[PDB]
Amino acid sequence: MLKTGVGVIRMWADEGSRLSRFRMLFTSFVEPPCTSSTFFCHSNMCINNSLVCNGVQNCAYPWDENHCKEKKKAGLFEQITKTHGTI
Amino acid sequence: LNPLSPDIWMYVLLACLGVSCVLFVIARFSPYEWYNPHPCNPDSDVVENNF
Ligand SMILES: *[C@@H]1O[C@H](CO)[C@@H](O)[C@H](O)[C@H]1NC(C)=O
Repeated sequence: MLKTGVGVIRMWADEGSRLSRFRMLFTSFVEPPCTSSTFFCHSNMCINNSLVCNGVQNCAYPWDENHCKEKKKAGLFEQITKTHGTI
Repeated sequence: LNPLSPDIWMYVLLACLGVSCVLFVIARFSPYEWYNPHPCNPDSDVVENNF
């Protein structure tokens, strides 16, 4: 968890080990007093609300990827299909 | 309504209207269900179903 607005990542891999890999994911955050255009993952972070239900988790625990995709409740109505709905 | 699936509650009620329609047709098609509701006095062409 960096303290500045500039972060630099390098990868020194020599001749005999060019198969190594890593996939990082940075996320900008401001220390909270959380306001409008903030979300407050509860871990000393205000993140932008574009990062909420982004599909990809951006905080430590997925507080942003929570309470999303809660489609309507169904039952025997949508079970009327190619298999059950013919019977 | 929880101990039976909503597939089953429809299939009972569809069979409840189903067997009711079959038992109505199969009683008119049968000759044995035709008789007289007046057994006291003899026959005067009073042969009558009940269904
Ligand atoms: C949030 O991030 C977007 C980029 O996805 C940026 O354009 C925007 O200015 C930021 N703030 C708000 C309030 O959307």
